[PDB]
Amino acid sequence: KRLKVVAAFQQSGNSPMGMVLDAVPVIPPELRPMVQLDGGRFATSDLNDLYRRVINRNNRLKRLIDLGAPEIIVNNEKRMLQESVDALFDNGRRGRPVTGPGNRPLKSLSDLLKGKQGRFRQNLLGKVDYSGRSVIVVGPQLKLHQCGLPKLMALELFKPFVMKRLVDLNHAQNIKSAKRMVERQRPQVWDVLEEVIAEHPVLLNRAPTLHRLGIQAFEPMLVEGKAIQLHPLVCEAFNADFDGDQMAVHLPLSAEAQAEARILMLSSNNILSPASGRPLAMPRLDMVTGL
Amino acid sequence: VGSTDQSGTPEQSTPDEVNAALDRLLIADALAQLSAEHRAVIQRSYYRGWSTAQIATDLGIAEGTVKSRLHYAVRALRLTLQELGVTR
Amino acid sequence: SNNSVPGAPNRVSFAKLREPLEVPGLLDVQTDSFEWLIGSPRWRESAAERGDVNPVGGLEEVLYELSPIEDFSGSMSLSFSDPRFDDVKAPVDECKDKDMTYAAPLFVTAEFINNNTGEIKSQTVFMGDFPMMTEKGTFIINGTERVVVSQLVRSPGVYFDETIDKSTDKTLHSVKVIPSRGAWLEFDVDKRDTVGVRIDRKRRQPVTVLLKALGWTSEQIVERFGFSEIMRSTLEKDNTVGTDEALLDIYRKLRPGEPPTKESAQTLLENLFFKEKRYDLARVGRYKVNKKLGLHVGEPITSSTLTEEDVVATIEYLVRLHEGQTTMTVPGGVEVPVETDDIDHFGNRRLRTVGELIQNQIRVGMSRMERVVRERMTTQDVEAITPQTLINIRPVVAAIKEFFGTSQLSQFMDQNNPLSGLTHKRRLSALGPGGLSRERAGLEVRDVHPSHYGRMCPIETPEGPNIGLIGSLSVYARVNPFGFIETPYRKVVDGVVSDEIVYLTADEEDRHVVAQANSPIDADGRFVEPRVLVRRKAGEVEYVPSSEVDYMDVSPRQMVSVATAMIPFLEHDDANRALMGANMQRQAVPLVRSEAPLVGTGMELRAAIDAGDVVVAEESGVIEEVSADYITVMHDNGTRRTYRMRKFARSNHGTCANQCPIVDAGDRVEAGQVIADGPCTDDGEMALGKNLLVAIMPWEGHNYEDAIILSNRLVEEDVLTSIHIEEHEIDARDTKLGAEEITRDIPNISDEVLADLDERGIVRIGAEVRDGDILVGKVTPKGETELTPEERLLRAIFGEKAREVRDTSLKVPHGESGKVIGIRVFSREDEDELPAGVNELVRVYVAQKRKISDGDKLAGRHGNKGVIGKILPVEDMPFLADGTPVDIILNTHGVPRRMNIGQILETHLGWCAHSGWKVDAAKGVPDWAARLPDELLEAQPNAIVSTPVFDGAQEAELQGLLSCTLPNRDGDVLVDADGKAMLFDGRSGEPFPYPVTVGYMYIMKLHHLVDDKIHARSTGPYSMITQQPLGGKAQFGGQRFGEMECWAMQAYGAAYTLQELLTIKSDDTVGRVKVYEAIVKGENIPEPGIPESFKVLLKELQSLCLNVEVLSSDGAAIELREGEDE
Amino acid sequence: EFIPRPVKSSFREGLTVLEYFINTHGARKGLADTALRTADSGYLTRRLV
Amino acid sequence: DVNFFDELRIGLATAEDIRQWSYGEVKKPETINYRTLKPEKDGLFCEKIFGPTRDWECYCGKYKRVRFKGIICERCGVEVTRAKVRRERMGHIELA
Amino acid sequence: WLSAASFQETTRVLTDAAINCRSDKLNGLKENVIIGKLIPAGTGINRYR
DNA sequence: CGTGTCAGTAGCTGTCACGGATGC
DNA sequence: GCATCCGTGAGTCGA
Ligand SMILES: CO[C@H]1CCO[C@@]2(C)Oc3c(C)c(O)c4c(c3C2=O)C2=NC3(CCN(CCn5c([N+](=O)[O-])cnc5C)CC3)NC2=C(NC(=O)[C@H](C)CCC[C@H](C)[C@H](O)[C@@H](C)[C@@H](O)[C@@H](C)[C@H](OC(C)=O)[C@@H]1C)C4=O
Repeated sequence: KRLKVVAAFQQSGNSPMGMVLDAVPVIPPELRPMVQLDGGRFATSDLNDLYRRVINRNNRLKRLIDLGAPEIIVNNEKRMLQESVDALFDNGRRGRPVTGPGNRPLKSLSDLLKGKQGRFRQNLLGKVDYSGRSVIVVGPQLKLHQCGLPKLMALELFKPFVMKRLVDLNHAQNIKSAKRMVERQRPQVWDVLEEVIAEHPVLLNRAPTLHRLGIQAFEPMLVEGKAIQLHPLVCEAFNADFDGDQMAVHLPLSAEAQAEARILMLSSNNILSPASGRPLAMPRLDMVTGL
Repeated sequence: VGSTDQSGTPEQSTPDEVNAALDRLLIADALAQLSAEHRAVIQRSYYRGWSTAQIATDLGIAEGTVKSRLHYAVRALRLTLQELGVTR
Repeated sequence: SNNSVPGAPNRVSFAKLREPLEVPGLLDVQTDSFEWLIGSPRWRESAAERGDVNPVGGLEEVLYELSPIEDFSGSMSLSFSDPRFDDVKAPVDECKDKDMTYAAPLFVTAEFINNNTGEIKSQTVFMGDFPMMTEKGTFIINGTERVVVSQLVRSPGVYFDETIDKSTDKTLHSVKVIPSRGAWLEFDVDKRDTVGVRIDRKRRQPVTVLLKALGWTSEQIVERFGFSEIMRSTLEKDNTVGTDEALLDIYRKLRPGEPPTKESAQTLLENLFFKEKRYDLARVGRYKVNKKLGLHVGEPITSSTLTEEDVVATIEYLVRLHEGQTTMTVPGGVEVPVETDDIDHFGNRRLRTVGELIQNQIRVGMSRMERVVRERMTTQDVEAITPQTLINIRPVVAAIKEFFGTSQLSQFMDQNNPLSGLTHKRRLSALGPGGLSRERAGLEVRDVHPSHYGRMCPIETPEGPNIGLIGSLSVYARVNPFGFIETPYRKVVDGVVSDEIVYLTADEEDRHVVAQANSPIDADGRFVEPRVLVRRKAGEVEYVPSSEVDYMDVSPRQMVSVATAMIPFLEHDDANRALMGANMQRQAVPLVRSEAPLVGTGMELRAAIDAGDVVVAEESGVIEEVSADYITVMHDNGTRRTYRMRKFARSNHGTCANQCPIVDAGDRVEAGQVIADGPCTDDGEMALGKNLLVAIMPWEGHNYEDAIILSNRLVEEDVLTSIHIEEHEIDARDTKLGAEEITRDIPNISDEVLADLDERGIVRIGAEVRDGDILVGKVTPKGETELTPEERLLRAIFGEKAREVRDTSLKVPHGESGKVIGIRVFSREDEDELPAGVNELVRVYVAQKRKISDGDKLAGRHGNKGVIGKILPVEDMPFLADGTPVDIILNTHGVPRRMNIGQILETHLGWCAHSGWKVDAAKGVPDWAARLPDELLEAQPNAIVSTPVFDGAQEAELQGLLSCTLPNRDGDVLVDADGKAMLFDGRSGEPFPYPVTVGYMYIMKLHHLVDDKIHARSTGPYSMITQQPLGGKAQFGGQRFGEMECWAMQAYGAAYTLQELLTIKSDDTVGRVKVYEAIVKGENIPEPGIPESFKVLLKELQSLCLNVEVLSSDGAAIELREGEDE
Repeated sequence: EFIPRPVKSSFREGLTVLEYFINTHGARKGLADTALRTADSGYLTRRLV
Repeated sequence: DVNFFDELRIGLATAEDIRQWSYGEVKKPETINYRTLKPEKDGLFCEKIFGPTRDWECYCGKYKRVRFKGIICERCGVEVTRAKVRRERMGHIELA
Repeated sequence: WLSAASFQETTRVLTDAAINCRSDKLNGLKENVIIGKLIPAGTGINRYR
């Protein structure tokens, strides 16, 4: 294992001296912002406190070096500078963490990347516009490829498309007044919206997304009310009962995305379970009793 | 008092550029229908923020020439925008 | 009859067992604690008849523990006494309106005793504004009603644990001495047959080190612990020997870095465990120690401290427990068994209520002030000192504010419906300071314990991450001054039930055997069967002779909570759906009009009254004047009392708290009678829902798996219509370029949008406002140097000068719409105290009348929940023979799985309540109605009945009642003796081939409405740091495409959709704008760019001293529109 | 382990007080361990992913 | 800025690399001024180091217009670009 | 190393990545997800793209 | 600015399985 | 050479 460590520095050409720092970098301020509170006071990031303690102890060390203070003070100050840089990079790694007001451990730079709340899992592996969510409702009259969405949801989801069509059919003079029309819900948009969502598939999702059938594509149908109408046969794939659970709607924009929804993710093209090959969209509850 | 990492503090947000993008599109459309001179003057007074004498020095024209070109190009853009129904 | 004590409607009960003890005050947990804390006359008289001699309240106790304050010499002294309160600063509603705290000023009498001068100056010193508890058991902090919730903590005392070692697989034993305050001390026996002790988390020393530091010779140690070889090995393997040696060892391991003096350690080893300053076992802790060890069990509780004898006896207990011993008597002490403790048993699990929780914070503040006192004594002169100069009340008031501010038990009582608030005030949580962390709570702390019987409800508890950590107090349960929960029992003398009732604790209950409540009992009191179902210690249920029963339960519902006791036929529902029903009763929304349920339990009346959301008459009298605004009562003596009605008040969680008078002019009303009822109340009973005509059948798949079909009648007749009120707030501040002003003049806005505003820029009362409408017109001055080039050109091409202000008006959020009912304005100009930097503040209240809609969540009392899948026209509904259509259609498939047959039974009985019945009186009383009371043999239509929990109607009597249901107005019986009826398909007309169960069920409207849960977003705000869309509906954010959803996309192979989701639709700064432009232009979607979050990741890795670089295919590093200088 | 005394009554008949009390133990622990089991299931799932 | 680049390289950051990134040293521990909201010079938010708070606005207030694009102000030392640079310009602390 | 640092033990992976001076060939599902490229699977492979 | 008799955390263990570097 | 102890992990989405 020692060779595993040493041969890296040998071959790579970088000196191990980098493990000892003479200067420490400071992250740009917008990544550690200080906001003003509605009570007149201020609230800053913990990284600012860590950098501030580092700066304070380093300047005090400079004072002690200039004054020729006894070696005990200078050494006991260098130790504190070491601990301050250690807290700035990974607070709590050695000993007890630097507590802020209320015995709360301050977040370090490395804490910006750790775990479920870190940068990777929270802002890179998962992030979206043109999306909504609402309670789901069974819709027996719907076809398997169809889903029912509220008009007020589709208006906001298809807002720019509806603005474009409002300015095309001369319902609005310019795109600006078209936006104002969509925001005020002028009675024309409801006749225009129907033309827009025509054969434009949408994506329905219900968490937890256990398998790939947890997200499926549907043809949207404008329905009154404020609930999403779901087909009774896809309830098995979503594991979705109707006791107050909501679903999310995502609108593919590009031609490639609409094609992937129309061909790869359409509910009618995914009747069988990819895990076992046996059907899922089949009579299950009331339907099997009726048959 | 407060720490952003600590819970209970609202995160900062920035509005969307929808209104700005729409205004920019309409201004570009209205700009296309201008003469090369008027367009090259308004793009040097408002997009580059130069002074009157600076534009007069760059384009090799008089001071009052830049003043008059700006004065007319503003009204021509207003004409186009009011013809397209842009709110005052 | 049921509950014939206040003057309630006559609800007839199916009761076979009499109620020996009536329900106590459901609000006593919050009330008595605070009364003891502030020493109210009620608490003092209660303790006086309790047998107490010279009782002391919480504040007096703190002042006595604190006094006196002396320096090192003793020349100066400070003492406190006589705590008293002046009248309250402001009334309750004024505090709610002006966002202040309900409090009363606290006065004490402090005096300075000078020993070196022989003269004392005594005076009255104001301590602080002490927050006061309302009559409803709530506090008001900054205009919000909050509930201090009782906390389940580990009781102080000595506890023993039998653990199993990991590597050697031998049985180890450990001890913990948990004080009420101070340092901790834990002895243990490791796997090497040696005894050690950890002192305040510090290093584990040999136990003989501690024994030697206290002054015990090495010979007396062998004398005391000689019967065990492990202690011999301990003293042999010891490192250091000597009284002045192990003491310095403890000093250097406890307070490192300091010079170790023999006396410097002699001081702290006495202060940390034997002086009342830094160590204290409470009376309950001292009593628990005296019982667990069996010493001083007869001495009056006077020692408030740990002693050396207790330490020695603890080590003895441990060393005997390790080697299989089961009995021990301390030298000079009573005999006690040697065993391990449960720490989950309610005799070792203590409950501390509001008074103690406030008293601890007061104690901390008083200590912080005591330090200031000792510092101010040695600084000022010893002749101009007064009690006013030594006292700095800043930390004390700061501590109580921190408690009611950044505390844990201070939570704002759920105000959905009165039952939610009552349940809130009766919550018992294990989380918080001194309890446990959520990450530190295994599956053993959460599950039901046999000692919870009649104390904590085993049903009412959340099903989320806080399951088991949060319970509800049982109905008849109460808390003793020690902190344990007592429950009442009927004392059985010699196999004879007596009306003498005594409250027992957990361990006191374990020392006897109790009979179940539903035991067959003779009219004299003797048990019918010799062997009866009886509960015994360690949760054993078995038959036992009648001469063995010591006590018995008071009521069958003794073990359930208030909300749980409100579920009819609870004994026919499984614990899962019963939990859900009890938890959803607290989510009921107060409707416009309220209907009491036909099938009840009797608990609704007392729940509604004890909740405090009704208006009960304090004194008997006649009604002098009744109005929608107030009710005046003319008493018999001659005085008048007027109760003001709370009309259309925003009830916290947005519900409508509206009270309505019941009595009329000139009505004789007795004391304690309900003269007006509020939300979810009907004639004084909890009305959490409506009685709906239900049919149990599948209907064309619209009720498919838990969906619900409703009759449009419920929309036409406002049966499930509810009022909701939202609060909107905005303020005008002082900015850097001027001051924000609230004005009707808003730049570039027509006179049509501003038409609903008054001359101030505020929306007028009564105006209907949709989403996007202006509520408060506020403009903020923006600098010229902050203008976009396009914006400056656009300002130039419109000639509009002097518009240096931008629009920042208060608009209606998306999904909101209603009538403006109230405006409140606070102006710094008009003496109103606003936060520094604020010139004006406006609050607008908007009320919406929400009818029942598709997707709103309904539910019953048996955990049967579901959303509204369809609202058919009244003619589409399956209607009965006489043409009356049903109101609600419930799918049959979702009934026999959940094991909630109660809803079926409630249905049957429900119909019997709607129609009425008449039992055949000729030829005697039938054999099924022999147990029914004579008041049940005849019933008029729309009669109210009671089915008490674990008592009430039996299936035999229900089957009998279904056979004699009263006919309708035409003389025809619509339902059969089976309970089913013939229905007609309202869509085709053909009658349904088979009879269908038809009845009346109580359905509640839960606070999960689609009007709030619907959300959608094209674009909007983005988080400043990560440049990703915001979260939550209130911030107009988007949905999170998580990690699992990305896995789904990748499994489909939808590469382009995934890339589109994670780039142009999220955090691509330039891609999103160009996508919007391409959509409005009709062009195609452009190519995605690089996410800004990845740039941030690289810039953070750089800050962690990591040189990250992106290389091209050739190998040259490429930058991201940035450089680097030195 | 199973209690040496069973619940003889049926939910149609109506459980006694003690029968219901002893049933709630298994009910609550069955609901409690489900969260932790789903947690470990999802963790194993993401490892396999 | 196309989205096709092969390798992403990571390595140890030399102190000389830390100086090569940094647009200046953070000397003073102060943050901003609590009245004018202007960040103090050489502090953790120094505009001379990290960038201007507002677009084309320097600290001393001499250059507030867009026509002076790219001018290093002589009295406060602040460049005049957009505030976007405050999301990418690194600082550094030189240790004694 | 980019696909590993986003899985488990972020610091333990980043330290060894900086010491060994590893270069990541951005050719993988997780990496392309992070950087915003088309995943080399399904409709993202060069055969169909 | 000068500083000068005792002058001394709160909180807390009510998580655990598992592997391997760390240490007597 | 091995028992000790340190550090790692522990469902997802909500208003
Ligand atoms: C100061 O009061 C806080 C506790 C302090 O802290 C802790 C550690 O001690 C607690 C004590 C002593 C409690 O009795 C509860 C908890 C906590 C804590 O947790 C609690 N904790 C949670 C469970 C986990 N969270 C969810 C995680 N989450 C987050 N997130 O950031 O994680 C953001 N959004 C979400 C959903 C929600 C609260 N439920 C919780 C409860 N509710 C239930 O079990 C019931 C089945 C139903 C709910 C009733 C009703 C809803 C509440 O009465 C409302 C009206 C408020 O009273 C409540 C909101 C209060 O809020 C305030 C400021 O008053 C907090 C209880 C507790 O009774």
